[PDB]
Amino acid sequence: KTITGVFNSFDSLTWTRSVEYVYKGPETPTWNAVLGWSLNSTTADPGDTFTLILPCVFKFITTQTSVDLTADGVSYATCDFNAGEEFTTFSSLSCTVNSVSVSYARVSGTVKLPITFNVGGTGSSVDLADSKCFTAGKNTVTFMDGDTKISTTVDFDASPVSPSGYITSSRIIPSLNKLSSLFVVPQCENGYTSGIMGFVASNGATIDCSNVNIGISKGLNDWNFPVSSESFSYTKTCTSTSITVEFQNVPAGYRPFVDAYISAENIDKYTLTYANEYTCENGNTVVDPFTLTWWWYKNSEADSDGDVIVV
Repeated sequence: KTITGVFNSFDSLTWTRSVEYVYKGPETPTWNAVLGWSLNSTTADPGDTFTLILPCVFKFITTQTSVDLTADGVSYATCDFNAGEEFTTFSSLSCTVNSVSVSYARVSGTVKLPITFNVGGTGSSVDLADSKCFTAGKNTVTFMDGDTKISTTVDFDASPVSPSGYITSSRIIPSLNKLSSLFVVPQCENGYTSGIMGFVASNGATIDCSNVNIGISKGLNDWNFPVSSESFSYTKTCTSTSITVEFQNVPAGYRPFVDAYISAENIDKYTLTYANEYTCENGNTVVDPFTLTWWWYKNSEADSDGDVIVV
């Protein structure tokens, strides 16, 4: 049978600082969610199943496939991780009650889930939906076990990057062994005449042309991600080494952007070179190419200018 109500509290949600990760953004590893759970042998049998839904969670920051609900050395249930990634706007746990050698009546404990949230990152439908999950500052984070909600408050820092410049972001998609990578053109408040946007991959990275998004977004959210993806006039060329989009007239209030999946499999880091040209309406063409090295993990540690770490 299916049981509900096993996870019965959301005790704390805290960010663990690494050497390479500096601000407490929603997508920055690692947020740890500590939940309270309990089981009662009169209402749950070994092999009964239960699920926990984690809206707006992109993935679990672990290599393990499962985590156990344990107390005082004993494993009372095992929960498989099912990350949302670019498949769903939520993640979940699928859990089963375990058989045990010593019988128990009622037991309870806590479990810690290492996660990052999805507040956007590409023009995909999942990312555009989750770009509206949270705002900078105080938010309530809720998970659901059957029909019951368990909640805590959190404070998320907004991006320290100014929204009006170019934006770049790279995020690992662990189940695909790929990353997504995003580039948003600098802001032309009164619209664009034309521009060229995109990136060429080098130093171990290739672009997956089957998984690209090109759009204009009506502004960006608090972490500078696209919040919509409307139609516009452009032409594009995508190869395994380069994606380039040349666009014409974009209206005031919109920001053109391009993202694609990147494979960068046996390396600590890869390089993207961004063309970055744009012409604002009644302005002159700006040509401002730049290069970034994206590190899978770092490793340097926490360096600066041109060196950025993936989330």
